[PDB]
Amino acid sequence: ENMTPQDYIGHHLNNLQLDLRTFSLVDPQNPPATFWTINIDSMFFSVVLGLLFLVLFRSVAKKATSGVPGKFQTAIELVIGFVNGSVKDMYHGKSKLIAPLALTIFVWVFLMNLMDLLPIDLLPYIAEHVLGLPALRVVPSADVNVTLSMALGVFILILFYSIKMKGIGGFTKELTLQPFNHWAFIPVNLILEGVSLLSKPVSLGLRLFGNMYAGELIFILIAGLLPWWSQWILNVPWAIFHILIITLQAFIFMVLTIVYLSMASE
Amino acid sequence: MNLNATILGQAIAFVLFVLFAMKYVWPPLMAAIEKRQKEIADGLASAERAHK
Amino acid sequence: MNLNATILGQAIAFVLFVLFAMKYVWPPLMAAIEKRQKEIADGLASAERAHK
Amino acid sequence: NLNMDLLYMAAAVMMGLAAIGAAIGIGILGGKFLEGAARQPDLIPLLRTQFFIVMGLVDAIPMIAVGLGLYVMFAVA
Amino acid sequence: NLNMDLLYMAAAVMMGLAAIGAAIGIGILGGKFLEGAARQPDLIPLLRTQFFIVMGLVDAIPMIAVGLGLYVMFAVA
Amino acid sequence: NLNMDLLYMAAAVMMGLAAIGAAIGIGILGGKFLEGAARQPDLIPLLRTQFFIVMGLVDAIPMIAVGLGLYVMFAV
Amino acid sequence: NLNMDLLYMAAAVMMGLAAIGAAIGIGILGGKFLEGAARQPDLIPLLRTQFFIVMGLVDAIPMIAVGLGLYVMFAVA
Amino acid sequence: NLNMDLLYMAAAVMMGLAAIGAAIGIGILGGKFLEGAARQPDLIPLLRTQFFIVMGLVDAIPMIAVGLGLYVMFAVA
Amino acid sequence: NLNMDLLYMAAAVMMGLAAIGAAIGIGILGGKFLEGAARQPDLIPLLRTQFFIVMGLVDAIPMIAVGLGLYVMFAVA
Amino acid sequence: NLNMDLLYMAAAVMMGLAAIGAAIGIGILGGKFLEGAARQPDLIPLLRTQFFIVMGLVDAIPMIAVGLGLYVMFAVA
Amino acid sequence: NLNMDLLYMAAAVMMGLAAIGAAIGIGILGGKFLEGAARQPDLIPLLRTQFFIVMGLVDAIPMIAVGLGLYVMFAVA
Amino acid sequence: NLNMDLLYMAAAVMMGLAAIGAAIGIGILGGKFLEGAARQPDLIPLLRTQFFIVMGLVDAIPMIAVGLGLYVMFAVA
Amino acid sequence: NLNMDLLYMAAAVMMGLAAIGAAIGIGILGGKFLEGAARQPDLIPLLRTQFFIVMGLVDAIPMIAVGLGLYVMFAVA
Amino acid sequence: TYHLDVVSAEQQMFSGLVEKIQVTGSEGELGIYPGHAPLLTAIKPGMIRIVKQHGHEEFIYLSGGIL
Repeated sequence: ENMTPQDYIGHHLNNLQLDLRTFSLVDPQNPPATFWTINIDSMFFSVVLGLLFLVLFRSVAKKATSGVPGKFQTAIELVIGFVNGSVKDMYHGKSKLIAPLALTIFVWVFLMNLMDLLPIDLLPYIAEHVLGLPALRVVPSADVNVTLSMALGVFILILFYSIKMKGIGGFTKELTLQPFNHWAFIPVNLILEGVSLLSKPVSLGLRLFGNMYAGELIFILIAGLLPWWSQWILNVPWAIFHILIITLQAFIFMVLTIVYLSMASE
Repeated sequence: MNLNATILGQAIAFVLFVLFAMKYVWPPLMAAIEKRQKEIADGLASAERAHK
Repeated sequence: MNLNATILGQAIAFVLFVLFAMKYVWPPLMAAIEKRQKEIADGLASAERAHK
Repeated sequence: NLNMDLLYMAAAVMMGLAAIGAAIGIGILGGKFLEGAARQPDLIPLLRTQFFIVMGLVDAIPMIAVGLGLYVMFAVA
Repeated sequence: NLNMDLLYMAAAVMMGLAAIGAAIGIGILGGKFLEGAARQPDLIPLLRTQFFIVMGLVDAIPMIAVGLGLYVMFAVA
Repeated sequence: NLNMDLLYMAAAVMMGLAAIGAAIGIGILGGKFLEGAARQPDLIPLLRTQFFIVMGLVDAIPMIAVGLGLYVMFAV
Repeated sequence: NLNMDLLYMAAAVMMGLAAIGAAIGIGILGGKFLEGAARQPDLIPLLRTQFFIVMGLVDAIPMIAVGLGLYVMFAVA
Repeated sequence: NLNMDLLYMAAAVMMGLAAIGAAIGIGILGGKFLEGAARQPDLIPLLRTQFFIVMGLVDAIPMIAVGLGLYVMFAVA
Repeated sequence: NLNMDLLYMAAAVMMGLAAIGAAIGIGILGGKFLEGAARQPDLIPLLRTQFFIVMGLVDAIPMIAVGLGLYVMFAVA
Repeated sequence: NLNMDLLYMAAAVMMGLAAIGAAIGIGILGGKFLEGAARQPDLIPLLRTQFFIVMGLVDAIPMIAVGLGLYVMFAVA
Repeated sequence: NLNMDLLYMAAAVMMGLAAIGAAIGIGILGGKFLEGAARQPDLIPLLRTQFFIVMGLVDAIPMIAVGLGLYVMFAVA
Repeated sequence: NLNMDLLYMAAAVMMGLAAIGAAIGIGILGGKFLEGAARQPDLIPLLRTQFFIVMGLVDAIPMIAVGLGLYVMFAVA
Repeated sequence: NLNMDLLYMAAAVMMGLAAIGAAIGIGILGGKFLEGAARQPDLIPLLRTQFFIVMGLVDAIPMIAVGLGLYVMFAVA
Repeated sequence: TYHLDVVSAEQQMFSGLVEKIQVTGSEGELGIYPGHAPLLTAIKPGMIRIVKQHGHEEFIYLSGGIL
């Protein structure tokens, strides 16, 4: 196989797309034009990891013993208390939705970032031959659609709450009389707050996305360029350091989401 | 990369995962906590009233 | 390049990773686990004294 | 052709400027956070909460710019 | 034609400068917010109110810049 | 023509340098405002008055520059 | 036609550096004004005079480059 | 080849800005961490903990930078 | 033509850098002057005198460049 | 011709930026370090112990760009 | 020869950097000078002397750049 | 020929960048040293020892950048 | 055409950047020196000895780059 | 208003509620309005101005001390 490193590093960027127009697999060499071409490879790991979350949670939640918690249960309600403490700190209101949303965000995104840690040609070398696939990029978060999917799934909630908890009234007030506070300056206030609000979610989506796209990118480069016998003396620092990146960048997702919503209402 | 209908396909699984965790995991695992805190309080109220 | 060589080179890195993690990243988190376990046990023992 | 000569400069400028801004701002903030902590431990957690509040506003425009850099480098270039 | 490659770089430069300015101009303000907090946490809510009230002003020109950058890079292309 | 697309470059430079100036100026001024308010939390409104004064002054040249930038973007 | 656009670029250098130098220069000065106000509010109207008096010197050179910038922009076509 | 010559500068701008940012940010942050440790040297380990917790946020856009720089300089080139 | 045009760019560069230099220097010096004033209000006249005596220097080289700007714009045009 | 020289320009920028970054970062960290000694001089060895760890972290991304500059100069010629 | 008005650019750059450097350096020095004076308002002569003593060295190098810029403008171009 | 008249620009930019880096870096460092001396002059020679320990480290990159800047101006041309 | 104008510009870059470095570095160092002196009117001579010692380590890369700019002009141009 | 206490080692020089005061600090002159955030400083010898509630201003002389 004439795999030149310039082209090997190229193929990994490809996606297992489905040409829902033809209910077909979009081949890497020619990319069909349309908005109707699901990236199946990440999307599927989405549900897979949400399942490994929910089953290990329900398999205690529905089975919870308040005695000396099992050495296993301990970690689960540990994270539970961590999350609830953070939420109670940065949110004060009555809405039930905030805390479970934050928990799901936090752990789900942690896992989605985690799956980068396995050697990146492992599943792509297996799935090619055991299944007959052209490509498989493992990290669900390294595609924008899912990250912006969640950013907009929280923008939905932002709008819901910003209209509910302060009606049209305070919503329109802040959208008209801020920052400059004078009525002649309402033309100034409008656009500014417009894209101010519209940037906050997008910056969330891209903060999650870019970090992981360029996480994967470093692994592709090392895995392709350097000779077998030394890819470790770099992949080691990079991987153990990226541990911290995945942790922080998920925790930050949770914090900023909670802060956006709590700020909107209160 | 290129925006895709995936943006909408994933919004489904997201919003629904939130509910199938909220309605059946969160209040339960907070119940297992609060129901123990209610007990941790009683021993202390005991000790103090018993000193009194 | 031969892909076989890149796969073996990756496996080297991944074992070198795990063998570090298992003496630098697992012990502390299970020590947090154990701390909270012990600190629940102590608040149980407290109530068992209080019911004297 | 001539497009691919420019496109990557038109990306790299964006991303290098975003890097300068993000790193400098986050350091200026984190320094005031740290030396505040070293005064009053057991104020650490509250200050860290507020630091994570404020960091989220720093990384907004730099991250928009990084997203567009990746757009240009792969949706175009 | 070579319109679009230069148009790309113009948005990249304007928005990179926007990103640097906004990142640093908010980092400074947040650093002072944190060092004001650490000396007396009990004023955290008032000072956070003031912090947002002010920072919404710093993010005036960089938002204009990002708007024009996206317009040029997509609407004018 | 080459005559049209360079002017977008000039406007971009005006916008970027005005953004830098305005953002850094208001950042510094706001930081000192915040600490001054943390010092005398009962004088907030008076300090905000005197803050808006110099905030107006500092955006003079940046608003002139944004004006000319939008000019070059649409007035030609 | 060929001659004109390059001079408009020269106006961007004039007024872009004047905005930066003018905004950040006074911004520093505006910082020490407010800080002084916080330590002695009963001098706030006195110092207000001293702020302007020195501010006149701050934007001296920026004002030159402003006046010329619109000259090179408009008058010289 | 023309692509390679133009690219071997596009990557240089990226990685130079990345280096400047990721050096100056960490310098500020480490300086504050050092003064903290000096004030109360029994606290060194906790301070190092929070230090790393912030260093990661600083070196994120700078690391995103390096990756694309190298990609350009050796994958497209 | 170009001998006429480009010298205006070459003047504009001088004028912009002189703007930044003079504005920043006078801003910092005026900041320390104001800070001294707020803390020693009875000495305001003495510090005012010293502020002029020293400002006279910072403003020298920038005003070399400022006049050379008009020279190259007009004395050669 | 252009083929062979532009890499020298690229190396010049790539390593000059890195030199600026490393110099400024290490200078700031060392300044705070020295002010650590000047206050609790018996603590010199402990501050020294911490300084070198932090100083290496400052020089982590500055030195990879320098190495790639060396590669570009001598690998690509 | 279309090169006459390009040496003018080299003088413009060299002397703009001269202005920047001299203005900012001596501005910082004068700031610290005034800050010392505010403490020891009787010792203004000693500090006001030492200020010249060191200012004479601060601007030494930019003065040369101004001289050489004039050389290029007049004695060459 | 351009290929070797322009190298002097590369060497120029490379060590010109290294000029400000090395100078500012040590100016930052010497300052903290001087104020440490002025508070506890009892410590001076021991402070001066610590100063040197890293004084060279700040000049890690600027020197090699200085060399590679010369090598070209004197061995490539 | 690509000889003289292309040399003077490189000399200008070199000496301008050395000007910035020397000016700002010695500015910072002299500011700290004046601060210490105003604090300690007794230590003027010891402090100024220390100042000159360290200034020798600030100035001696600008000396290099400025002399080299002269060599560019007087030994190439 | 806030409650001001001027006390020496020997006797109590002033008490009662005040609207503001201006003191000469070691670092520089000062001025304390109600709610002023915690502060600690020396003061130089010289006058101190008080405005007793309802604007009745009076000057006291202090030989030094700590604020």
